[PDB]
Amino acid sequence: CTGLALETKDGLHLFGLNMDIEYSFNQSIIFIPRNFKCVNKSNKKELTTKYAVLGMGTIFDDYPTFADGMNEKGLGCAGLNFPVYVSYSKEDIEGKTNIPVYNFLLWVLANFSSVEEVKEALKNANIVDIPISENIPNTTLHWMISDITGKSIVVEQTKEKLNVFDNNIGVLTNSPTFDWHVANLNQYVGLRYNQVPEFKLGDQSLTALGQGTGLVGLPGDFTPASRFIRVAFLRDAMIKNDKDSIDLIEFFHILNNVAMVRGSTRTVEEKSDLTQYTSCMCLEKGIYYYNTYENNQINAIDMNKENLDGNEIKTYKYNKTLSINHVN
Amino acid sequence: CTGLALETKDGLHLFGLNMDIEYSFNQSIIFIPRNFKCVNKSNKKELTTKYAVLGMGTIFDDYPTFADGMNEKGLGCAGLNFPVYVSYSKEDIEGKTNIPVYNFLLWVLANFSSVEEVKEALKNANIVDIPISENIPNTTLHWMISDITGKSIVVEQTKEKLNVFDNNIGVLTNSPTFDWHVANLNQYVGLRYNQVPEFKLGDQSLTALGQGTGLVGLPGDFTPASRFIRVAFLRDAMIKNDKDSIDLIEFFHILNNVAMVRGSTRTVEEKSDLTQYTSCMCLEKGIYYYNTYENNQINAIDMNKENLDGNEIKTYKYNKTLSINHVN
Amino acid sequence: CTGLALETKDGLHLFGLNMDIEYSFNQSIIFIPRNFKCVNKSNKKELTTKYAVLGMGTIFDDYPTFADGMNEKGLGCAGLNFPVYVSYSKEDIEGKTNIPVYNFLLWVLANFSSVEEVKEALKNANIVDIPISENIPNTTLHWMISDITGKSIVVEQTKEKLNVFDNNIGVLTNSPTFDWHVANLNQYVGLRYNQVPEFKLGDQSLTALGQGTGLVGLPGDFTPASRFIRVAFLRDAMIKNDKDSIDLIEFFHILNNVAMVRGSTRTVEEKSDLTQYTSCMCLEKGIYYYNTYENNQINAIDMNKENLDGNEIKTYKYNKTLSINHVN
Amino acid sequence: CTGLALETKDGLHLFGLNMDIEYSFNQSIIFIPRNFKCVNKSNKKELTTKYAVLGMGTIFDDYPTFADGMNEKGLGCAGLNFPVYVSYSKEDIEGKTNIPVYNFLLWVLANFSSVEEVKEALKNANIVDIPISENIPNTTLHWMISDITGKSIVVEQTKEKLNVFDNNIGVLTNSPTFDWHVANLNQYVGLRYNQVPEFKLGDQSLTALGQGTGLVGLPGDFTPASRFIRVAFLRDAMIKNDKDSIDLIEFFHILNNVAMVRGSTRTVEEKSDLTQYTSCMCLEKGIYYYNTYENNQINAIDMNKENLDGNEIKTYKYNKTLSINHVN
Repeated sequence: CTGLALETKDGLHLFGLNMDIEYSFNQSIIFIPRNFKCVNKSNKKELTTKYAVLGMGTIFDDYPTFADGMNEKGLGCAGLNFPVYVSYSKEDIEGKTNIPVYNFLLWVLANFSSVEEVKEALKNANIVDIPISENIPNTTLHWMISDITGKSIVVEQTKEKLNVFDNNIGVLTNSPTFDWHVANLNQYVGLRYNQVPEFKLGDQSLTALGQGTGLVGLPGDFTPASRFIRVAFLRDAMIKNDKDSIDLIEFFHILNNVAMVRGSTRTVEEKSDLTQYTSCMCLEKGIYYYNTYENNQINAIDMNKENLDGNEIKTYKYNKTLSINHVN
Repeated sequence: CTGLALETKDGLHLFGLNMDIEYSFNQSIIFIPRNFKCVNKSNKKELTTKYAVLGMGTIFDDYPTFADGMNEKGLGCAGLNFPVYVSYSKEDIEGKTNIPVYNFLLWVLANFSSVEEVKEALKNANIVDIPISENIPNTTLHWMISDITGKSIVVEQTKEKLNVFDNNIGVLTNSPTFDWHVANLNQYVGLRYNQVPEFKLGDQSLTALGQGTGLVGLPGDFTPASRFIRVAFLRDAMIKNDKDSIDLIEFFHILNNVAMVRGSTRTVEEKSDLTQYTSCMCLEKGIYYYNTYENNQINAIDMNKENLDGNEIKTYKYNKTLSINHVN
Repeated sequence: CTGLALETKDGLHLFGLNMDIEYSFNQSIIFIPRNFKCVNKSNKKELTTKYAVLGMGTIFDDYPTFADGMNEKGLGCAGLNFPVYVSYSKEDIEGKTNIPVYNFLLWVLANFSSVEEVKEALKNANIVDIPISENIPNTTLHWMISDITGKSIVVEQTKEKLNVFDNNIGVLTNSPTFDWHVANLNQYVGLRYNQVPEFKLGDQSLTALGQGTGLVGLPGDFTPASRFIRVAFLRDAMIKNDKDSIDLIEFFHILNNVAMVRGSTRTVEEKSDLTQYTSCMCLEKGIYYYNTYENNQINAIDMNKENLDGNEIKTYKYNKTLSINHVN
Repeated sequence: CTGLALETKDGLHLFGLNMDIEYSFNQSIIFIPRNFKCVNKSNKKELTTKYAVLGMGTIFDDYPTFADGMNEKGLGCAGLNFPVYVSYSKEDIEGKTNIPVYNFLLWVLANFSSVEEVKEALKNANIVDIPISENIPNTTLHWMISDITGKSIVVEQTKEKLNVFDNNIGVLTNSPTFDWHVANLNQYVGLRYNQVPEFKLGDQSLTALGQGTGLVGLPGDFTPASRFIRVAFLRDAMIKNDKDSIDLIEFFHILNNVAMVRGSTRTVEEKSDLTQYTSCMCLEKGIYYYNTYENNQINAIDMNKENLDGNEIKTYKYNKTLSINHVN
């Protein structure tokens, strides 16, 4: 997966991700009104939302769980794969706020209005490997959290501790740890967005064959480290050169560059890993935008079109039917 | 620019390109019925279409010129930038079929029903640097031509001759010459679409950090050579692994990977080179599909919805208004 | 700099480095007998060697300091540049063994017979930024230590603590931290030492143009991370495929691949960074082998040809005069 | 193989190559006086030298054949592998100067005093696939020829014709064709020899981790194309920055960077491809310098120490015994 935070020319804050996986997880878009009692029938535990929530997820026995989402206050959160380097506790740790892996997304969005509130709450938190149901194990995750201040954080639990990083890059992918990727960025200080039209190689004149010679050296594969580098620099270039032009579609242009394509990222089980969907949350507006591998048209669900004091969880069907404008 | 030919699971042939440029060229989609007299008011020359034509282009003084297009017989043609290595004659060459650069697209689509017909006609052809108007110079181009047989050719005029290559790769970009790119493909025989999960480095166990380790080495920049490699291999992987799943959207997924993003491909004049539009012609069906940098929704113009024996050139406005599905 | 540990076919252990710098540091090879009182006239501190020492260094006011060296017990140590991530204490830390940066090399070799002894001693150690003379500041260093057991460690002081890593890779370069490079190795699990002679790209047959197609993707520049990857894999390939052939010259073949070449690694002060010298210590034999940028012939200083109970420090002039065998 | 031509600070011209192969070819250094009748006992053909010759080769039934060599006039020639793209005639072509593949080296050095003379002679030449003995087939070769003027040419026979290229790069490797590599150089116009110390990534400061950030993007593998790029740029940097320092050892520093290392370039027959030897001919002086994988000390054979009007071919044994300077 690849997460991205981007500010538009109008001062609006976009946040979302490419969700890159080789299967459907039975997903739908899910809306939860404020003051709603989410009931986990498995362990008879409950969570009452303080804030209305909207995001992509799945419902297990009437209990909502999210992959990524936002709330009415303009807080966004997304979970991304984090293999090898993650470490969850086997059981609750006495004295800590213990949050089961699958519930972390909802725990953030239901409870807190800002990155600052989340940061404070995470100081004494611990992520625990208790699953939603014993036959549905948790996956290995880390999270990116972002809000209307334009600040983002990265949350990674290692065996050492629950790390909370300020994210000044605007991006997240997968393993290794976040500090590893930040240090990796230093390898690419030689990249240039500006054309290099020629090079005098002594008695041989060299000429650029086309645009783009300044970025030769940028990695083109789909591994987490390469995707991180590409999005970090594509984002930086757009902000440097085109701050006053940034709008919703630009978010998709950036992520499309690191989206997986059917056939070329094959798992050991011979399945194609794809960018299943790409979400873009407009935090100020409470609009969850998304498209899918099958249907590239952007769909918009606006939580403000719902009754935020409603008494039902609402869902919207994941759109996988290509939407074409028939001009004539 | 990046051209692509791809066959769908239903045996339909798609052909089109990313048109990558730093400006608008006043483009519209243009339809010309069959038996239509295209009149060039500049030199009082004419061309009467044998076949109905549909494509992207511009009209100068009522005379249509195309960047890319198709005809009613399922023949497609696209022009792509070809700097440095191109050579056009300064004037007509006695004994040859002389075709002005700007008119080549229309000359192909108006006259011929197939790649095979085109190939024969090009044996004695010469591309001449006579412009549409003395103040509108020609640009440096090469062309990809493809039809319902699934065969594609590449047309490149050098100082040596007018080269016509069989294109077994399914792709075209820009300079160097086509044979150069074909030889460049050999550098990448070590690429693997299948995950490499681990490597035993003597006393150190190495583990894949995420999917995609088989393609490490794929170039990630936006130069013509790198784009050619990426599309060639993305296309090959999809055909190898997912032949029976290939549909219209897959064409866009492939090209999106090599699409330029605002800000990061800056010209010496400090303009951003972008993928302005992406066309996809369904050759059997006479449908010209396209989207744009501004509006990613696919738009469809179907020439068969027109009177092919009509008496007017028809145009359709280039769509740059983002089209969103408002779900709720 | 690039450090390397390698075992020969005869079970001998080689350890040394490319010393990559843009200037001379007034170096000579320095031999110190055992039970010798090294006197620092600056601070009137002393160090009496337990073991005889041989290595490359410089003498300040009769006090020896080393860049790299070995002792009579078969322990080797080398210091390599470690900018940005290093942190030394400003003064002694109460309760710790405090070792001034410049003295660390000698402190290791003078005192300890093995990696195991060193590891124990470092548990309560701290590296302090006290210079040899107030006008000769310390440099930013980390160290590799290795012995006749074939075990190697890496010593890095950060602001967090004095880290001691087991080094199962057999190599060290410069920043980032050692764990960063170990994680970076995972990016390259797709590398193959075995030729890939062909690739069937659908209707296009691709053929290897020469040997080496399996390693396409290996980085070719001279940065610390790239040098680390190259040496790690060159070393691994040689052990995997040619364990029973490894001899002294192989050590130089590996390091030559990452050696800097005059002209192409230019500093901001417009000086060429070069591999000034390459050392190779045969730990069991007490032989310090080295060559230089100017003279590539390997020179051997054997500490066992000296009186290990001698009463003088001895030096040997750094050889920069190309040595040619005139055959006829 | 990798060929290199380089001029020293004293205006002397060096020319030679890394000979990269997975086996011994029974080589020795061979000297032939002038006016010497070389007799091929196989076909009873002869060649009388006009000029004295010195180089690496093998003698079949008293007939000398060379891999690389020089003559008394300061002309040098080397043969390098050229698979796939080479085409030799099956028999003599009427009206041409027909030169058997294996004899080309000697034909150049025995007959001609300069590149200019060679160029003229090649206008009507054809390389023929007639072997030295029916059980010793020719190999696929192209050649680099260079002289005391500092001019170099590349000779490649394709099915189209015998191509003679001016070589303004100073280097040669293997396939593809020479013009292909020249065009490939254009991909690397973005390389910089000068350090890039930092990059401001918006709210993240990026810092160079070590020297060499300007060359990130340089390919590090051992394929012909990658070796060509590396040597071309290493050579260019040294001439640009250090023209007045270039001496004999610099030639070896450049080639060492592209030398194959045992274990990591494995053939399909599971043999290690190595840089067997590296030659460096000082053209003005008639000195053939070389070292080997086993013995890195440079050995010098000076043809001017021989009687150039002698009556015997003379040989010198290929030195594979590591030569060490025992300092103490």
